[PDB]
Amino acid sequence: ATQGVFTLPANTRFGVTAFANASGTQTVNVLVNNETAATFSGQSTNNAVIGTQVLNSGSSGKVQVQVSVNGRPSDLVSAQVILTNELNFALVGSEDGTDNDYNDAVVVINWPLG
Amino acid sequence: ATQGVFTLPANTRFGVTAFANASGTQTVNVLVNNETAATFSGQSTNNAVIGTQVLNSGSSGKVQVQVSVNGRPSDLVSAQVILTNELNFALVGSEDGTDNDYNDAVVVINWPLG
Amino acid sequence: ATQGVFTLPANTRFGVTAFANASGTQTVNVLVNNETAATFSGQSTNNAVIGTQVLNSGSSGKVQVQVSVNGRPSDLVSAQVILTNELNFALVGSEDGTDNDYNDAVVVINWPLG
Amino acid sequence: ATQGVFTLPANTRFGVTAFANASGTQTVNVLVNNETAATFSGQSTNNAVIGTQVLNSGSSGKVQVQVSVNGRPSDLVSAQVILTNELNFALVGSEDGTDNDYNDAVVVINWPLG
Ligand SMILES: CO[C@@H]1O[C@@H](C)[C@@H](O)[C@@H](O)[C@@H]1O
Ligand SMILES: CO[C@@H]1O[C@@H](C)[C@@H](O)[C@@H](O)[C@@H]1O
Ligand SMILES: CO[C@@H]1O[C@@H](C)[C@@H](O)[C@@H](O)[C@@H]1O
Ligand SMILES: C[C@@H]1O[C@@H](O)[C@@H](O)[C@H](O)[C@@H]1O
Ligand SMILES: [Ca+2]
Ligand SMILES: [Ca+2]
Ligand SMILES: [Ca+2]
Ligand SMILES: [Ca+2]
Ligand SMILES: [Ca+2]
Ligand SMILES: [Ca+2]
Ligand SMILES: [Ca+2]
Ligand SMILES: [Ca+2]
Repeated sequence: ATQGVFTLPANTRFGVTAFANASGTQTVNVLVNNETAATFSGQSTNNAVIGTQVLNSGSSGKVQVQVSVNGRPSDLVSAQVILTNELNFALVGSEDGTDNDYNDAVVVINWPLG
Repeated sequence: ATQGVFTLPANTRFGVTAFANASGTQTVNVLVNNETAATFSGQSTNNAVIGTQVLNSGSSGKVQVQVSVNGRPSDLVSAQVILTNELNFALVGSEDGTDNDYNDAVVVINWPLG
Repeated sequence: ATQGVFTLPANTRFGVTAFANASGTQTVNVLVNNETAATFSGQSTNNAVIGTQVLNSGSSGKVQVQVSVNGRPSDLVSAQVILTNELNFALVGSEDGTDNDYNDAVVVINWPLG
Repeated sequence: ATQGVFTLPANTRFGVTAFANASGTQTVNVLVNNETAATFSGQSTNNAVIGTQVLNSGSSGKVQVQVSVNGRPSDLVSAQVILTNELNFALVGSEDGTDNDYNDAVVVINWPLG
C-alpha cells in the first residue's frame, strides 16, 4: 500500500526530522502539496539528525516523504499515531538494501507545535 | 497508568531526541536501569531540538523519560509503535500547563540503529 | 491525560468490539456525543468477545469508552493508529486491579466500514 | 515492506479476531511458526466478526496473517502498538480491490491474555 503519505490539518505548522543509519548517503525529500519543501542529506550509522525543519501544511494538508540513496528510491514503511486525542506523530522508515532494518533513513513528523 | 516507561531489547543502542513547544524551559531526563543516563534542557515555541544522543539500553533494557518544567513534573503520554516488525518508535508527549496540547516537550526514542 | 476519548469523522459508522481478561465481570460503556450508545458485559480470562456493535459517530463524531468493574471505574490507556493514511483503529486498555496488565477489558474501535 | 508478520513473546497465548467489510468472501489464515494454526472465512459489508480464537505463539513467537479472496492474495498493511509498556495490539488491514479502503478483512491480534 502507499506509504509515507499523510494528510495533515490545513495551514498548520508541523515539525519534520530525519535520522540516518546506513553506510550510504541518505537523501530525504519532504513534499507539501506535491512540491519539495525541505531536503536533508547525510551519512551516519549513529542516528545523526541529518535535518530538522518547521514547515506549513498549506492549503491541501498533503505531506509526502521520499527517500533515496544516490538516486535510487528506498522502500518505505509508515503509520500515524495519536496520543490523548491531540498529539500527532507521522512515522516513516526506509530500506536502501537487503537487511530490512528499515532504519536507513527514519523520518518523524509531529504536530501541533507552539 | 504509568507513562514514559519502555522495555527495550537488552544491550541495544537507541536514539533519543527531544523537542520543545512551550513558554518555559523544559528539562528532559532519560533514565536507564533507573539511573539518569542523559539530561536535555532548552526552550522553544517552534519545535527546536533541545537535545539528541545515542545511549545503550543496558542489561535490563528499562528506559524511562521524565520531564520537569518550572519545578514540577509534566504529565506524560506515551506509546510504542513497531513498523514492519523491525523498526521501533517510543513516543512521549508532555503537558506542563493547562491547555493540554501535550507537545511542551516531545521525546522520540528509536531503535535499532546502524 | 484524558484517555478513552476519540474524535471520529462526523456521521460515520464505526465498529466497536470488547474483550474480557479478568476474574471479575467487566462492563463497557460506549458514549456517542456524551450519551450511552452501547453497553457490553461479561466475564472471561480468555479474551471472550463480550460484545461487538456498529454505531454511527453522529454530528460531533465524539466517542468515549468507559469501563467499570463491581461499580468502580477502571483506569484507562488509549491511542489511535492510522494505517496507509486511511485505516483507523482506536485502542483502549483498562485496569481493574493491581497487576497492571491493562487487559481486563480491551476495546477496539475501527473505521471506516463497508 | 513485508506486512502482517509479528514477533510475539515465546509460548504466550494471544487473541486473534477478524472482521469483514467487502462484497467477497474473505479468507483469513493465521500461521504460527509458519504452520497454519487458524483459518476464518466469512462475508460481510457491516464489519461482522468472521472469526475469533486464542492461539499459542509457540517456541518461535512468529505469527503471520494472510488474507485471500477467491484465491487471490490481498495486499496487507500492519503495525504493532504497545500501551503502558504492557498491552500489545498487532493490527492488520487488507485490500482485495481498487478502492484502497484496506478494511476488506481487518484482523486484530492482542496479548497478553488472562
Ligand atoms: C549496506 O547496507 C546499509 O548500510 C549498513 C551499514 C546497514 O545500515 C544497512 O541497514 C543498510 O541497508
Ligand atoms: C483480580 O485480578 C483480576 O483478575 C485476574 C484473573 C487478572 O486478569 C488481573 O489482570 C485482573 O485485574
Ligand atoms: C468490490 O469491492 C469490495 O467490496 C465493496 C463492497 C467494498 O467493501 C470494497 O472496499 C471491496 O474491495
Ligand atoms: C506557549 C505556551 O506555553 C505553555 O503555557 C504551554 O503549556 C502551552 O502549550 C504553550 O506552548
Ligand atoms: Ca537497511
Ligand atoms: Ca541500517
Ligand atoms: Ca501545553
Ligand atoms: Ca505547547
Ligand atoms: Ca489487571
Ligand atoms: Ca487481566
Ligand atoms: Ca477495498
Ligand atoms: Ca471494503
